Amino acid sequence: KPHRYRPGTVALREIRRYQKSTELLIRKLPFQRLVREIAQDFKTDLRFQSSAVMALQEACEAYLVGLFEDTNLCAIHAKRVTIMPKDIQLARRIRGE
Amino acid sequence: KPHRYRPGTVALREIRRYQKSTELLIRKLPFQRLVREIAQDFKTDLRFQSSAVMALQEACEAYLVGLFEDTNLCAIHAKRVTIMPKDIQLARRIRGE
Amino acid sequence: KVLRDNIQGITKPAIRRLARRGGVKRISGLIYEETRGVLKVFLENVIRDAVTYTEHAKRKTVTAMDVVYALKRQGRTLYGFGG
Amino acid sequence: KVLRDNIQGITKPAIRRLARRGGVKRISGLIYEETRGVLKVFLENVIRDAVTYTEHAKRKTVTAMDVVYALKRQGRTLYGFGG
Amino acid sequence: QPGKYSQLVVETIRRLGERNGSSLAKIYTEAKKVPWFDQQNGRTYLKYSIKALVQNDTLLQVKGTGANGSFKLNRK
Amino acid sequence: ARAKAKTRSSRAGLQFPVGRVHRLLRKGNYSERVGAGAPVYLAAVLEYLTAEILELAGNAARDNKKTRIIPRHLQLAIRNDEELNKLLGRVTIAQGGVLPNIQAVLLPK
Amino acid sequence: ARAKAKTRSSRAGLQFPVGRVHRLLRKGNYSERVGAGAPVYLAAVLEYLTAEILELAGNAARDNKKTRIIPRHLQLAIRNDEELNKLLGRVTIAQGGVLPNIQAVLLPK
Amino acid sequence: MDIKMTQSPSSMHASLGERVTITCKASQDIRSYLSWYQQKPWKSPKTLIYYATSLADGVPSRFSGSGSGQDFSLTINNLESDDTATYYCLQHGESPYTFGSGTKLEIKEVQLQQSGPELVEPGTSVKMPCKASGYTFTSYTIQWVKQTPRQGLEWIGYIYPYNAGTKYNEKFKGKATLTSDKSSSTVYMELSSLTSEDSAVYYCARKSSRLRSTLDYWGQGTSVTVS
Amino acid sequence: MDIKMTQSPSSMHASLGERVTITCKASQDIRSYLSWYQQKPWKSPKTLIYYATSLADGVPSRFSGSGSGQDFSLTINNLESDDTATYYCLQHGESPYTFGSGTKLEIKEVQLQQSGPELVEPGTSVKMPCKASGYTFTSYTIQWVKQTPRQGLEWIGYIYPYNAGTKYNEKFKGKATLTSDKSSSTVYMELSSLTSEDSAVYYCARKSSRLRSTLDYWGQGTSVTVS
Amino acid sequence: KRSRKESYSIYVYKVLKQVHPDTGISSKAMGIMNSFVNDIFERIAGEASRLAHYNKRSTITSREIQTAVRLLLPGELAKHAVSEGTKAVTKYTSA
Amino acid sequence: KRSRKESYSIYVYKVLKQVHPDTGISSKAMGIMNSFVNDIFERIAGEASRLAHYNKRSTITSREIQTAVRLLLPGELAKHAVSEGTKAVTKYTSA
DNA sequence: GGGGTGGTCGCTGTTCAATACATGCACAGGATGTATATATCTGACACGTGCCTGGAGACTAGGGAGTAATCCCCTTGGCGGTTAAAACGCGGGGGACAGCGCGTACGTGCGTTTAAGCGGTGCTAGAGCTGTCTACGACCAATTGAGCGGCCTCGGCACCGGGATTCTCCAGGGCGGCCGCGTATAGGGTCCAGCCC
DNA sequence: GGGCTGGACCCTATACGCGGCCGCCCTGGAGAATCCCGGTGCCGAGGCCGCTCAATTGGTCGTAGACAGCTCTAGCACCGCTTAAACGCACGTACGCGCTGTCCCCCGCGTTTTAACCGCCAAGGGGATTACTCCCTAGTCTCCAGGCACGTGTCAGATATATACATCCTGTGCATGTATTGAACAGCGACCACCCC
Repeated sequence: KPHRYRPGTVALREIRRYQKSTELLIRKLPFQRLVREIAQDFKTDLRFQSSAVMALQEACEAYLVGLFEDTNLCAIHAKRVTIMPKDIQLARRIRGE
Repeated sequence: KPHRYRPGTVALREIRRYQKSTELLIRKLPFQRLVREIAQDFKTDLRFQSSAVMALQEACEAYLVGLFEDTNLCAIHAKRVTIMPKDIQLARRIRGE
Repeated sequence: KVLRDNIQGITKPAIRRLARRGGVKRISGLIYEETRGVLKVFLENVIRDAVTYTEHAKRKTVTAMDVVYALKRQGRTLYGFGG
Repeated sequence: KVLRDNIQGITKPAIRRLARRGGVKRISGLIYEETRGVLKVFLENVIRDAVTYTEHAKRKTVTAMDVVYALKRQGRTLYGFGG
Repeated sequence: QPGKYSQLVVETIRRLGERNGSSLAKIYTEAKKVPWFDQQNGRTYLKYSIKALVQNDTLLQVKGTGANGSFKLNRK
Repeated sequence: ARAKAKTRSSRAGLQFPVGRVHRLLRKGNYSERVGAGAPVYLAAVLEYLTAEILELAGNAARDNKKTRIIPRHLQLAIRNDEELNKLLGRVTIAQGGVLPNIQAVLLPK
Repeated sequence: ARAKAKTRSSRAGLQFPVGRVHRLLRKGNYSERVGAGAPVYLAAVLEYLTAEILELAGNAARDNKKTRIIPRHLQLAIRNDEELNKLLGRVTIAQGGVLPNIQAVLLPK
Repeated sequence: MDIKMTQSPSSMHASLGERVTITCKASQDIRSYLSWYQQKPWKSPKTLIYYATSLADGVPSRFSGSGSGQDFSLTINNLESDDTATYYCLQHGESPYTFGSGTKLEIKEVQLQQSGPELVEPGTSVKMPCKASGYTFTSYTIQWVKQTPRQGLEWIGYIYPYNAGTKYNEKFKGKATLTSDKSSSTVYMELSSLTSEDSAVYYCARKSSRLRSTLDYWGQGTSVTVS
Repeated sequence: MDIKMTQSPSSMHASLGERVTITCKASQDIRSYLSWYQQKPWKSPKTLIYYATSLADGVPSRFSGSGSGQDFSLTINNLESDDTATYYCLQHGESPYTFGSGTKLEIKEVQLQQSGPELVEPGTSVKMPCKASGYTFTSYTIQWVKQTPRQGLEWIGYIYPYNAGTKYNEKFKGKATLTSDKSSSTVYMELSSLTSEDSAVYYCARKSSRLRSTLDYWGQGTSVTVS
Repeated sequence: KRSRKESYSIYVYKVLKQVHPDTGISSKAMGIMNSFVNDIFERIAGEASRLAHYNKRSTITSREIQTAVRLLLPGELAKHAVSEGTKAVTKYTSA
Repeated sequence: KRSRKESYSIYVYKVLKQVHPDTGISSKAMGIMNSFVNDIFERIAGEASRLAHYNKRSTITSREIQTAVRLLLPGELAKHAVSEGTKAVTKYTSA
């Protein structure tokens, strides 16, 4: 019979995996394309340095990780374990955004 | 038997009253004594300007109001209406304090 | 002379009024001590900087300008007191 | 030439990975679109300032120094790319 | 054909009264003083008894379902 | 003959003191040099922002049937605006109070 | 004849460049004048802070059995310290990762 | 008490390339808070001049506004065939915003998605949605404007999605009531007790909370017809 | 591989007013992370010098230290009556902090509240409380130190209340266990399987996470006795 | 004896008499407006100084101040401040 | 050749060779340490400049730097930085 | 030697112990993941070399800051009343919270698709650097008028008294669903007449 | 010739609707709060006058940046190949949300206490100003060595492989409860041994 980990076990293994690692979690080429798609609104035909796209990726990933930490805290405050858009909205509202 | 408002009616009247008013909510003389006691730890025999103590009271009251707003939002997030020390701790820890 | 217990001067009704202005309908009984602790922490943080500015100016009187500078240094910019 | 719908490039598993690093055990299905919106807002705020710096320098290339300056201006100081 | 906890709950309902039925919570509280009552899973046996006696229609559910709500004896 | 003095504020059409702004820019240790148009441009920006806040506060005072702008009116004007509230989000206004705001779930019924 | 030059870093017993710090203060538009001891004090403070962070990061690398300090070790050193974390609360470390932490409620029964 | 705007020239005829000047008179001082709009028939109005002198985004310098106080003017220097349209002044200095009677001229990415035409019977209600896209929804008020072919343009009222604040024209209290949905970037106007008088095209119009800002982007307009 | 710390003069006699030098030799290079302590009999040790040269807060300039690398020294110039006590060096350059043997010298607001004496039978467990007050609890590690008349002072381990981090002396792993309570600002030390060897005074001591910082304030010392 | 203490009170009041001729202003509102003017001045001046330092420029120009304004003022505040400043600078240059 | 861009890398590496004789540092951590030094220099210098401006003093001295250190650095990090600065200034003065 | 009754055997109703069902806990073992040890290698890092520019040495100018002295103002300390607010107490209701039930939304795994990553090539826009020159900002001296301090008055607003409107709470009445008691019904017990043994 | 059976009259157990009762909902009225309106007075804003200092004007000069031109870097575009990850889908389970019930603990109002606030007065410390001076830093010129660009090699970590341990998941067995059924046992109908007349 096929082996199956019960729900949440692979989730905890994955949390431990990614909290130990340091590499970028967002696909690099898609994030670059997203940056260019946004930037074309402000100024056309913008060139981007490789290190500039990388710095944007580092900053966005750190911001999202911090936001999810606060979202998890809000969800646990609501005695839940599932983070929800209302949790994210609460975190953003409290941070002052 | 005398007239009596059901719980929360007078609380809502106070909420509206104190959101209309701008006067100071903490008594000036004991807040002044608190400021002097706290400052006594950093330098003995300090003088304070009246305007310095007023500015401290303004800042403290506004900070406490801003913190209670986030505390109330966390309580509402928990489906509650009573604000609790866990709510204050959540708001503070999300704000980064 | 020596001040010893003035944090209790932030009375329960005063904390209740601050909560009412903050929009709080119902208040747990431990909120009072938690808020007193938070207020003590904030006051220590601000007054330490104010006293530092006063010491730098070699003054003895903590001024509203010193308080405003401390608040601004903490990101609590306060308008109305000579800033 | 043009780019139109690249916010879908922040895939559901990528958002899951970001949440996992953030310590999230279980994720609602609407987190993906909520986080895509939040990320787009943040990127717009950062890139607007970085492009403003680039325009001021009369450069046509957006540089990592401009990105670092925008981030620092937004209170999100980034170490590793300055200089 | 009774059982220890079955008879326990059927007599606790009489002893407690509660015209609008006795809930599982208050039956548990009033039964916990019983000498033989098992602390670890006595509540589990009380829930078993409640469900089985509802299956036997000797108990009546006033509102709710399962072990929720309040229970009163079906008259005869 | 020496021409009669004509303030740079009047030359720019501004109310705010372009000369004072230039003095502050020179004395503030902001740069080695200060271009002639920089204090004019900055005085115009400060005049614009001051006029906007004062006009919103005057509207709020008129709605409250008060003749004189008060810190309550300033706070109302600033917080009732998304852009001004983003500009001065970190700012505390003395005696400004707070906006009337009660969460819907607290209201009865 | 000029005496044999002695670097101000050597005079102050510091490894950070006192002369470079002084030149950055003077060219940085901070004040009209810069005291002679100000660059020495600032270089000393910067050297102390750098030594503190580098030593904590080297300890973290040693526990991780790494002989070279990496951004992961810098992040660990900064975040495992309350004073350094409060100094660098708003700061992001590239390739630093995050502290391993799982909320107690998420752990299995 | 509402400020009457008096566009003196009701209509003009002109050839290509020659200058055309349209003027407005106010009943009270509005302190330059006046805008000019161009409306080609069956199209939504586009702003040309705001703050009585400044050019709108992307409008050519051919349009030149002037004046202050109570006397205002609009100038078109180099006419083109496309310039055949109706021009309305709009004061927004005082609470009831007022459009001019309109001047007809004959020559010989912010999006507001607004619903299509809605047929309705008298006495019932109709709810018209506004779907705002391409910008920060909460930062701008949504202005609702009613256009009859007999009374010209009328400003109904606005909602500020930032704090859900509303302000209504006294002619439209009760008749109109505005609601907002931040989660869908949608603003709803409902009309109560529809009457044959209410047969008109309704335009949503974005306007920044800035006082000098004008109604810059317009929805395509929802035609409401009462039987 | 423990850094054995050798105070050369175990005991000495001195009159009032003359200079006294106490010498420390470290087994390995500790890079100037050495501190000196003064322990009057039956009272907690007070810190005197840290970073091998710096006077602790409130200590008169009479005490002075020198040396670096492996050789260290303590110097007392103006001997007064209250200088009679036992002096202990403490290296904290490497993970096991090591005290010296202790030179007995005889001649002719932060508060850590620690529980009173304990009488315990062998094999039982004990939980000494540490109550910290007068400072920010999380910013400073709490260091636990065991003092016996036969082995002298011994560092057991520390708790970092900021992140509940721990480090223990290898001699005490399993034996000792540390926990903290942010709410009550209290730190607890569990001792499992008490033995006759555990009849000792245990001191809680505050130490900032700064590497050059040393044990600055000490508890009164819970005298634990095993029957 | 006393000394001069400059403030923006008179200029705030003269702008008030343009935006609302009949409306007055209390002294505390004058103090708050003074603090606001000073705060925004220091923000724009500091941002312009940082821009000049980033570009290695030694002078602060109207282009420096314009970029600082666009960085600091959000939304349409930036657009209208830029328009007002540009109009003032153009008039000053012409006169 | 490329223009000589100053950096703190060699000074940070000398500090590393003192605090950990055998440990090295990657180039990315080197860049992070350079950014850290630049950031802390900017903070302390800005705070000292603001102190001098508040006191109407033209010059920045070791006293302004000391006050800026006490204001910015927390806890005993501040007191250790102050002790280090005082030691360095005394040694420099003794020449 | 027949009529008749209790004893005892067979058939059956009652209950009672074994059967079966369902749920909860401990453990062996199997599948999987994770750290640990060993060997290869590669490219990043540590160190050496040239040089060049920026920091050190030596000296002067001058002005900013330190120090002494004086004023006066504004902070502290005290005292006497006066309520307004705080402290405390009690009744109660309503909200926190624990528990259970249910359904569905999210977690895990497998097979398929896709497009990211990597390498390699080619090109050109533009970042960076140098050289020229002019406009512009700093600096100085004389001038003077704008803006600050002091004086004053007078009107906007804060407060007080009084109705008037609004909003809250609840007590009483209208209305409907749940429960107690009486009824048409038929099942069965019993009375009257014909019939079979 | 008389009891059995059939049919019919009467005693009685029963399913069901109407009246009584408990709860839900509606509405008018008491009363408490807040708002609109008028009157009073007071002190703070707004205006006027004197003055002083810094903002303006006119002119000089030096240097920073605007602009032009060149170079050579790296950013962009494209193509091919591999494979890792993303996606679609099935399945199931555990978690979120709703409902009910308990009870505790916070709200509302009344009563007593106390200390905050305000008015008035006095001392006196210290912040601000002014004059004098001196020494500390800016500025200049010379020059030389530290630090940056570049080159080079080697070893520390990245990767691949194998292994040994740890963790999790689950099927099995055991212990607890529950409801369930064939049979062990006793009560009564009926056959037979035996008493009485």
